[PDB]
Amino acid sequence: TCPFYKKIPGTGFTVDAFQYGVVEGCTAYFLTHFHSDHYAGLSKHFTFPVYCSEITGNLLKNKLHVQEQYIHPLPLDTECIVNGVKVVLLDANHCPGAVMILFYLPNGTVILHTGDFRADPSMERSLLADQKVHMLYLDTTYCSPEYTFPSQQEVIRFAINTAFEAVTLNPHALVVCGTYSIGKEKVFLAIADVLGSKVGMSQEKYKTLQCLNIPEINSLITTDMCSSLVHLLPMMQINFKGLQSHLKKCGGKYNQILAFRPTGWTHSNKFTRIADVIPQTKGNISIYGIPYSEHSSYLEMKRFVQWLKPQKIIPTVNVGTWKSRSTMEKYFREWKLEAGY
Ligand code: NI
Repeated sequence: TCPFYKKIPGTGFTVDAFQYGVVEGCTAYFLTHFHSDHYAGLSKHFTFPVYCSEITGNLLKNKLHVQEQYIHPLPLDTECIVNGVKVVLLDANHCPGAVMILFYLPNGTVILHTGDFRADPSMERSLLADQKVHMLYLDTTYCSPEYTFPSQQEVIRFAINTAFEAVTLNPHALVVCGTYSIGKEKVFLAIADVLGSKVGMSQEKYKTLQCLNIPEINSLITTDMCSSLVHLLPMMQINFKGLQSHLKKCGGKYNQILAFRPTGWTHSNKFTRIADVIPQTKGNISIYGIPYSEHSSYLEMKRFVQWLKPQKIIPTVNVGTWKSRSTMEKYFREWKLEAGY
């Protein structure tokens, strides 16, 4: 049945709760972002209202074929009213169209649901700053001190340098980038831009990317694989057989692949700096696994919470095991003690 941590008390609302059937008491279903663990169960036959960002609404229409009468898109950073309750959508710094949700309850309680997010000090200057938050529903994916990762900017620098050097040395090398959901677009767009190429991809993926309000996107992506020296592939194909196979399909246009798998974390981060990352290589194929995270590091998360000072924290990730839960509660307490709330 729907877990408690997907229900907003004192409203008829749920968040990211589409795989339980009709939830008893729910009048409006919010969707934070277009990732399959969160939308799971939405389809063209869904007949209740769905409240979301404009980009997420483009995706439900065009990718899931949800009928339009049921899609309720809202602007960001704007006070809106849903079934009598003031709400605000905030940029989550996750994937395109991902939002955090502010609920202002009739009784005076204020609730922030982060969805999936990568905390950043820029959030400390939105509409969050203007009033107190009583309850925080927190994206705790990496809520343990071992999880340190570099800035997104440092990771893209590494990728752009590496790609530029490989193709300048061998103009017949192809760059391949793995993907399996929206998000991490800067990886493949930043590399394409340094090489003066478009990114070539499947028709399906191309459609997806046209949903995202990306400025100048027609100048950046294509379905013609021949014209382009950065290709996007299903992540599942980012290995030596999958890449040799793809190289065979290019018909002697290329003689080397450099591939990037943008992974979340990899325990190589507990020993190795970004400058000190190395590929797995076999013959004329090299694969780099790069720690491009769209979730908070442990330190980023801690700073955000110590700044916000919520009265109660409700974890939404890693809640399935008693040892995980108990470990997160002990950190929350350390954070509160350290800061005096
Ligand atoms: Ni996500």
